[PDB]
Amino acid sequence: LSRLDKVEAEVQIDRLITGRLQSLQTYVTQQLIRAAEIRASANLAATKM
Amino acid sequence: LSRLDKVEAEVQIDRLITGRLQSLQTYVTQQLIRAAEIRASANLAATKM
Amino acid sequence: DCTMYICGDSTECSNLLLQYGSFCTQLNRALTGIAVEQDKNTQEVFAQV
Amino acid sequence: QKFNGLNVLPPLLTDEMIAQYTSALLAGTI
Amino acid sequence: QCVNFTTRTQLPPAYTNSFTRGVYYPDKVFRSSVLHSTQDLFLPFFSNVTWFHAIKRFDNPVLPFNDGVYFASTEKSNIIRGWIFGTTLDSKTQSLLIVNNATNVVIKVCEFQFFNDPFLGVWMESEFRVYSSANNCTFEYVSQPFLMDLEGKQGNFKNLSEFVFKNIDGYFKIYSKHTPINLVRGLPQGFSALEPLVDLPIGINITRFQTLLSSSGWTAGAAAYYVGYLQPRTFLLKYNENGTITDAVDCALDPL
Amino acid sequence: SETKCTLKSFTVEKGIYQTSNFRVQPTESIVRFPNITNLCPFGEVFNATRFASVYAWNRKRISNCVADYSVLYNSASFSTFKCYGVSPTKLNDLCFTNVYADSFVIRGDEVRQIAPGQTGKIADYNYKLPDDFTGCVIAWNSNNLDSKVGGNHNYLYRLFRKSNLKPFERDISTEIYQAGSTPCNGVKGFNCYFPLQSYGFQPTYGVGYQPYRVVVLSFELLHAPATVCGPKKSTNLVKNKCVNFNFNGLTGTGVLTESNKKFLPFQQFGRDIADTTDAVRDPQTLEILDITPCSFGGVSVITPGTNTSNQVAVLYQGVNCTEVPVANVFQTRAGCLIGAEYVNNSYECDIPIGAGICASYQT
Amino acid sequence: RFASVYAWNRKRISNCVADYSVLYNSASFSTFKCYGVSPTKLNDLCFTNVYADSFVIRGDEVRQIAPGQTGKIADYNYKLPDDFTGCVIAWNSNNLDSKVGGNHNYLYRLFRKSNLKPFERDISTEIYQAGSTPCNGVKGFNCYFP
Amino acid sequence: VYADSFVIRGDEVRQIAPGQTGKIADYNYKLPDDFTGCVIAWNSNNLD
Repeated sequence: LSRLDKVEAEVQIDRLITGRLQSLQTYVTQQLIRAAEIRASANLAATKM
Repeated sequence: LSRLDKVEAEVQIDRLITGRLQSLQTYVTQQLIRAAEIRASANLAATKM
Repeated sequence: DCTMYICGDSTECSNLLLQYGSFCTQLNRALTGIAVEQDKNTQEVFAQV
Repeated sequence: QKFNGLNVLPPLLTDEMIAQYTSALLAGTI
Repeated sequence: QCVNFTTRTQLPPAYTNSFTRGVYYPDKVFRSSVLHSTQDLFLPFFSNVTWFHAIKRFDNPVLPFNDGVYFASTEKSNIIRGWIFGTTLDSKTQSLLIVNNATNVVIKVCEFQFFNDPFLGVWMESEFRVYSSANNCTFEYVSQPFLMDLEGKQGNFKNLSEFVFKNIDGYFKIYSKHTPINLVRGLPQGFSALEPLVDLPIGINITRFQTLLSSSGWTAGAAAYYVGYLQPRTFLLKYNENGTITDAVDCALDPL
Repeated sequence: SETKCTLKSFTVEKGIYQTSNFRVQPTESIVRFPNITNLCPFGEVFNATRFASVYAWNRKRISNCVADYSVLYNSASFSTFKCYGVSPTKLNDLCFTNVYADSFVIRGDEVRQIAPGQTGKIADYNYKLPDDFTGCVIAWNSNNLDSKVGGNHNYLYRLFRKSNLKPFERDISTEIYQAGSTPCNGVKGFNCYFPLQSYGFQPTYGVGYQPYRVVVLSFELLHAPATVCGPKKSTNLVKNKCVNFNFNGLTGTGVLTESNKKFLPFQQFGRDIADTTDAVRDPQTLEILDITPCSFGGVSVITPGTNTSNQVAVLYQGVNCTEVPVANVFQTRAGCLIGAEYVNNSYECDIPIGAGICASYQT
Repeated sequence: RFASVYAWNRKRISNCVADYSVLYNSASFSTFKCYGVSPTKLNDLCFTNVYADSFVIRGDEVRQIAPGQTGKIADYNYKLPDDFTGCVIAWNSNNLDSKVGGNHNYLYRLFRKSNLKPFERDISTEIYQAGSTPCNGVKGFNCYFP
Repeated sequence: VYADSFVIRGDEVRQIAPGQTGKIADYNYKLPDDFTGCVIAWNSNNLD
């Protein structure tokens, strides 16, 4: 922000926004996948008990 | 389309298409995740019957 | 957190993030579903009696 | 707790609380 | 004013394996007990280093300089004095001049009309037979003056000085490290890191370098120095709890 | 209202809702820079006993120093300060590679010809400027010392010259110029003009005829790393309050606290496993400091059914309430809860909170 | 006559039919560049309001007229908004705006306190304090006419 | 390979670019949007 003027600063920071959404949507996707495996064993544990 | 010519609007349109697919990509994946949990409950009722 | 991760303590960066719409709200809802579901697992196994 | 917004929440059941269920389950079956 | 030291016999150079030398601090940062991967210019482990001996003997040849040169010298009485860096060394282009004496460190950047054999005739300085012309000078560096042991101590080498030269984007970087050793001629079996010495914004290019050691004939002490070349490799530096690099690993050495 | 707007409905159901994440604004901005010592001696440049003349203006190189232009600007000894390439106020901000100073003494009548894109005797014979002159010009009068009652004839200027020379070109040829068609041989003759004529400065001369010492500080752009530029301002140090700290050109926010870590003599930064800054060294007093971006959280509104009641509670997830009034009290493992009373009876859970605490609507 | 850069005239255009075709095809305009709308589609749209800004400048400072750029002209006398929508028209007018004796009727603001807001008009001529010493009255050292 | 030859006033060289405008670019000589190649112009007042 402090090295480039506002005419094209939004061009450079756009890649950061595009990259960081990609880096954040990926993280949640595995958490949805991984939680499914835990629930598979949690239901089995509830049956064992 | 009504404001700019063909070359300039091509860049503007391509910006939407990248976002639009990501909107559907997020939607379709969540349906796959949720349908797997419904499938697990569907087979739990078939066993009960 | 919504904007601290991507555009922390920056007023300029939060402006372009807001243009992406409901990505902020949808992502926060996704994490809450996982967090709440974990307490269901612990209650289901140990609270038989 | 972390730097960039990341936070971890404590469980509703404390680690001592779940130890009471395990003793109750084992006391009933004995 | 110079006299040619042609009184030398040509001998082939011997090769030695650099066991664990060539590791330094890539940047000024403190990391406590972590393992950081860094890709930069480094001296490969178990590399073929050139052995040069000075006695009877006066070896001051010109060597290529590319992607930096690692210099080490097992020295007693401090025969080695300095170095010069440049691409022409004939007063056509500015040439880097590094000399260390008993007095002080001197650094000059001028079109020096260098002779065949730049040296200092010596114990006290008597002949500054290194250069002739200083006409177009851009930068001069002088540190604080001190005194150095000029006495001709004998015996096995007691001090080992390791120096690394490297040029990045015009900036000249030099690293220094000294470690006492007790061996015959080879590098000791051990590990040590090279702390940075000073950075210089010379802004000039360098392609080759030269070392520095009645008018005919002389006897000098037996001093051996090693010269090696650097190429871009990736290392895994292992920082300690105190901020000192304790170990390093060369990724391209072996499959393990 | 926050919950009623976030849910986008006029009915609010029993439970705990997440909204309005919390932060803390900093107070002020702090800057730390070293003791700035390497300033080049402009005093001997300005107060030199004798300046060079306009025919053979001296060229001196200024390198690796701090060119403090504030003392130059605020001084009233100068007569004029016309500076064309860059703004005079920002001289000390942008850092430059090299500066070449030309010092000469001329009359006040030809001060106009110093400016770029100008025509005149000294603008066409000896001192030439490019169309994109970026250098910075300084001029002042020193009549009392420069002028001699008998006339200081040491100074000279180019009278007749063969051609208009290119910018930054100095000539030493003092040969007899041949203005006429016939060649000139010897020391004198027909159409034989000496290229240099002498200045005579007297106190009786008015403005324009008086000797004016003019110095120009030209510079070159970005063909070598920058080393010559003005001082970097430093301010007082503060601790225990999160601020916009700026050490050696890095910006950030957080509370500066004393750190017991021990660096190396040359080490500057401190970093953790996650590759982020957590320590810093004061560029004036060598000491180890620890940084911590001022804290932050969110807001969890606990409310019963809207028809049953409208009173709400606020819990800041994992936030200590020793700094709560930025936005009944109770501190728990999940944070500090306000708005609800703590009791000693034990009932069944109705609205989970965390770490075994369960809120409800009861007498 | 067109006034100076600091006296640039704003004219409201409303309730009329604008045939941009004759302007579009006329070679009397040296430079024709549009930003918000492609130049051929101005005749196919309806606008709520039209603003015309006319002035006179050098022939080598039209670069700073582009929105968001930096410089003395873009900082001290005329600053366009970041999201400017319009067109820039330039043409040489030496024969009607240049005189042998010097057309000194054209003045431009050399120094100001700080940067200007978008679409700023100012007829202030008060003397600025360049130096650290206070400046009063009407004249003094380093106190130049703005 | 193709070569097109013609003469234009020096003040109107910029009109030849593809996607550019002007009366010549409208009804005398124009280029497609995806034109590939180069445009060259030089002074010839000494002869023309």
